[PDB]
Amino acid sequence: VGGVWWFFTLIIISSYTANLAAFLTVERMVSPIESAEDLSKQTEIAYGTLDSGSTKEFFRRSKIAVFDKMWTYMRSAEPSVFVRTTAEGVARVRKSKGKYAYLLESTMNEYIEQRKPCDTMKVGGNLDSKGYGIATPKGSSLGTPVNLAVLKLSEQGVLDKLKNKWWYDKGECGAKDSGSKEKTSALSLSNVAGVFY
Amino acid sequence: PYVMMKKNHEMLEGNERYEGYCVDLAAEIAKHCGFKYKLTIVGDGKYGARDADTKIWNGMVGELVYGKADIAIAPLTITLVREEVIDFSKPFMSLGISIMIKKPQKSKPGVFSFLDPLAYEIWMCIVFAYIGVSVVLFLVSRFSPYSESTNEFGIFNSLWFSLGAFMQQGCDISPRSLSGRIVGGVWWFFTLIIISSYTANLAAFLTVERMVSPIESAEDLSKQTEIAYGTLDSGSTKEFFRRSKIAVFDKMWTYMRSAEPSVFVRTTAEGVARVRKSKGKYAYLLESTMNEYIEQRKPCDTMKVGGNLDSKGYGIATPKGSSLGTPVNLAVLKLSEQGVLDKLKNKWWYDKGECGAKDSGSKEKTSALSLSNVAGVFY
Amino acid sequence: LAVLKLSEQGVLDKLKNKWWYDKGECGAKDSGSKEKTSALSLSNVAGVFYILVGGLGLAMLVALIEFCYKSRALFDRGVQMLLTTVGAFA
Amino acid sequence: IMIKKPQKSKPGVFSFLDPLAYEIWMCIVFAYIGVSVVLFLVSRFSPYQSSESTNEFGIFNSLWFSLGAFMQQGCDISPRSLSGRI
Amino acid sequence: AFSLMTIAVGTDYWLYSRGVCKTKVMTHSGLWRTCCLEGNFKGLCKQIDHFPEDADYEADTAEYFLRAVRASSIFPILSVILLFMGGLCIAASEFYKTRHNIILSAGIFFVSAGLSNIIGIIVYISANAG
Amino acid sequence: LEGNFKGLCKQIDHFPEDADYEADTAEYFLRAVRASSIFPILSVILLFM
Ligand SMILES: NS(=O)(=O)c1cc2c(cc1Cl)N[C@H]([C@H]1C[C@H]3C=C[C@@H]1C3)NS2(=O)=O
Repeated sequence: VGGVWWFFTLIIISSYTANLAAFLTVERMVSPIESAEDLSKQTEIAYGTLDSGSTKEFFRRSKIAVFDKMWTYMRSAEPSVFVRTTAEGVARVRKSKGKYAYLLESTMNEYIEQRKPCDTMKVGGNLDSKGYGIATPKGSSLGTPVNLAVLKLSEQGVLDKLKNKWWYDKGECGAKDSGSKEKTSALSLSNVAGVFY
Repeated sequence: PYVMMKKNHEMLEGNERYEGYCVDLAAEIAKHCGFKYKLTIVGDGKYGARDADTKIWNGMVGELVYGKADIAIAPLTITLVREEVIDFSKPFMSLGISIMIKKPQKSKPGVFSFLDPLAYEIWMCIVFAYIGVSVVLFLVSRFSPYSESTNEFGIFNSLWFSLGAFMQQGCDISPRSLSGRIVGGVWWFFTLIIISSYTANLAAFLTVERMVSPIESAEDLSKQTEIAYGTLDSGSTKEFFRRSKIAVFDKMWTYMRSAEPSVFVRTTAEGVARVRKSKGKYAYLLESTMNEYIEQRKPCDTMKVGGNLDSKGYGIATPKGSSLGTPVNLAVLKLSEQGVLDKLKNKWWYDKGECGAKDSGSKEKTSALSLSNVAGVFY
Repeated sequence: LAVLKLSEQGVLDKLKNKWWYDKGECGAKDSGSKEKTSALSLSNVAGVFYILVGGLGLAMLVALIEFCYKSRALFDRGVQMLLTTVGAFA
Repeated sequence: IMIKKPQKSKPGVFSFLDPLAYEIWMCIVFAYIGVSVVLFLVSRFSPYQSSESTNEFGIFNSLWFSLGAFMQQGCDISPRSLSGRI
Repeated sequence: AFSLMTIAVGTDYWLYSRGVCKTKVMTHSGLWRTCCLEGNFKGLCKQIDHFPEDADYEADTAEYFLRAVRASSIFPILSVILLFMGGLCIAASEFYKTRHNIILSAGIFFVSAGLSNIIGIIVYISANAG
Repeated sequence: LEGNFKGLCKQIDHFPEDADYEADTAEYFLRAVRASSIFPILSVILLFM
């Protein structure tokens, strides 16, 4: 019995030693806590949408069962999810220490993330689909000539390159510049204070 | 999965015979517009195109050019030469060029995977040294008379002492003679190296399995060529990399030109199994919704990585100047604001699946050692 | 004048590195840049077994010469005191 | 210069001691000999007959205490005096 | 033990590995006569050799020691001899009955038969690096 | 310190009045023990008693 219990502790404590090296050597970014479906499954994390927006109008006119739960919970947060301005919706995520998310348009979701204070991320795909369109008057003789040039812009890859300049190179620090930064420290006193406790 | 044959192709006629993604849309577009519709596949088997040698049109666009068809509800990509002779609505789905590869070989380790960082042919010599040492530690401490009763090292004690040294807790009875401690020293330095190399090589497994990074982008695909990547031979994708301005795609089209084997395949379905016969050593590049079809189908093994490398669309086509142009375009947008198309989408990509979507997700829940990774020690 | 026009535009260099490196049918970074693990092989730690088996031959031979020593059978304060004089001066 | 592609290695018989340099191993032995002699010199002080034979650290035992501490398997003997335990 | 020792030396299926029968395939690997089975010529054999790739023998200062010990085996062979001599000392219990050294003399060979047998397993495997 | 307004002391609000912090139950328990330093106060009690 003492022989079998020894080889037990030879493996268990060494497996503790080897993996605790691996957490400190390769300290990756934490995996996405919230995906598209899973944030509905977090009530311990919050989520919100605009006060007066057609994106708010989407969830009230949705019959989709996961989206039904989203409209069901957004009535049940005190204070409300309904921030009247997007700059408050930008700032509410920042000061919440990660408990609050804000569901808004993917263009504004990108451009805030590519600015100072470098302090958010954009995870998951889009919930619905929409598009921005060049608006011409009905019967205006540019309108059928115009959208042929838009197809001409996209087929050369220009409309990529116009946006890829404007959101990347006119942006900054981002989240893509963070991955290579590996620094390991001495263990601080807070890290194994629980052993002392 | 757009329009396919129903197995009840004998008992029914035409509209009732063919089903799928576009057919549900076809009854729905004709519902919000109110026109009698009639389904007919073109027998030429051609996407709409034009040739320079004949100056003739063909296929679904061609019959719209040549007056035969009346509307085109089909997976028809919106390009410039098709805009030239017929129309489109707003595009009813968005898609792009994606990358297909089989899922990595994620299996659970065996119950004997705690024994893994030392090879199996070492553990026989570890036991044979343990048998080899403990008998010698018996002999040296007991073959000499000079009385012989004072020692405590029997054959069973010398195992129990040596088994204590290897497990590093150590037993009570220590060797006291001169040559009896020479054997006791070396087995201590034996188990100092072997156990510490076990602790280090176990750290070699858990770290490198955290170091390996899969493909999440074109840049992570560009920076490794030990896994090959190629495209279909004659399609939208192959010409797409030719005229590419961007330096990210520019290196790939040079690389896909500068590979000695055939990175070009003949068809889509052959490109599916060719990744399955490469086993994490080849990636295939095709349209994303077609790629999202395959990674929902048996054997649930392929997967789409990264995002859309471009953005194209499928659109309903009317003849240019026909009377259906605005009311179809009024109906396609009406389905999007109602959100019907999402139900029309998520139906046929999942009910034809049988595979579980979003099964992988993240790897944070397996950050520590699970039970089954070391459950064999409990066994 | 065209040669200068080529090398300024990197046309020579893209012609070169394609035709030397990319058309090369192996890689210095295709095969060297892979990371794989190995369990320890017996050839990796064969030395610790050699000292051990070598130790047990030395553990027995010391025991056997002491066996004929104590069967077939140093304390004098002066003459090793001379050996203390010899060694410490040495 | 065209040399052959380097054959990678075979790890040597004496390559278990490879992470620590040729300097540091003899400095361990020179620390091994140093600490083991000194505790013998300490334990053969403090008599208060068997007063100088009180504690059981012979010169061969003081090697065996300093060897067992290095291999992490502890032995039966343990210092009793204050300057012995330091 | 000595019977299975002499069987193990003069037998030829120490390993089943992928290797050639002959320079112009699954091997029936032996220590002296490394044979091959299930081939085109099923049943013919080959003697062991220490140099498949031809280079300097003395180069790594243990590569000289490792190669020569394996093919010219003595550690599985001194396993045989010392186990053979000790077994005759088992018969020597009756010749000079109660000498009170003889049974001690036999077991020294048997323990040394174990020490020779284990190192010969090691140099077998360590030379089979590939 | 190291400014010409040295010698001006302030009652520290350890958890501040207006800050970007929302403390967890492992830390709001901690920072209350940090702010109301009961354990140095318990040192004052247990030496004197
Ligand atoms: N989810 S999806 O890809 O089937 C999908 C795709 C698309 C939808 C709606 C859905 Cl549900 N509507 C948009 C429409 C909204 C406006 C912008 C483009 C058209 C007009 N087209 S789309 O971007 O091609």
